[PDB]
Amino acid sequence: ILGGREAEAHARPYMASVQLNGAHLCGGVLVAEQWVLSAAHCLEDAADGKVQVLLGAHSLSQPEPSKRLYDVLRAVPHPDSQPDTIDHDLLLLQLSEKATLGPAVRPLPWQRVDRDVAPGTLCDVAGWGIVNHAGRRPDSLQHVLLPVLDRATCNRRTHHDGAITERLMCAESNRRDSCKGDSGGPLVCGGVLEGVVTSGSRVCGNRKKPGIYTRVASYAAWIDSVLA
Ligand SMILES: O=C(NCc1ccccc1)Nc1ccccc1C(=O)O
Repeated sequence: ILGGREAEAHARPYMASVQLNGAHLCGGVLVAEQWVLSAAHCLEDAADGKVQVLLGAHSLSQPEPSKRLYDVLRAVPHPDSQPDTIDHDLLLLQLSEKATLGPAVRPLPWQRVDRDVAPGTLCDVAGWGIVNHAGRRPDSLQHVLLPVLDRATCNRRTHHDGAITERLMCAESNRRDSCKGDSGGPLVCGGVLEGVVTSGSRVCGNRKKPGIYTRVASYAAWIDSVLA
């Protein structure tokens, strides 16, 4: 997260770190007792690798009573996802067992009504992704508030130009933005999950290249089907 601030410890009980061979890779969001939602491209790079999900965490490295590492029973990438498209970029991880719920570990309700978040709405994005332009990695969860940027605008030419479908939403990236390593994590507006940070490569913190977030309401049948 660029241009943000350290998050209040455990104030986002839904926040997950998706890890590969013991290291943070991508964010993710606890959406049911046994299921974490993240981005598919994060795990394109993976089959030779143990995937785990850290819940209840603020620090990546220090112990905390609430902090618990869960093995993964199943990774389920969206069926229409492909390398080199930003579209359908979601992944569901089934935890090995139901997460132990408490004040620090709780699922986030997510948007099921397929209507865009109004332009200018301030939404919150959190992650353990890079915090500057050098590539520095924080130990502790960071977060930033970003205004949603209308789709009509996001499709303009010196922007993202053509790609942004009805299943994607955009937010401003003017010095405050999500970046590499924040992919898969939550964009939350009025306390509901609205988007998941996309995992394509892109520059961070440049006003001319807005953040892209996959709209979870667009995918509500698929998410229901997987959990069922
Ligand atoms: O390499 C990644 N994380 C490494 C990291 C850890 C901590 C901070 C910063 C970076 N993640 C990805 C892997 C494949 C495709 C997309 C992404 C992605 O994050 O968009």
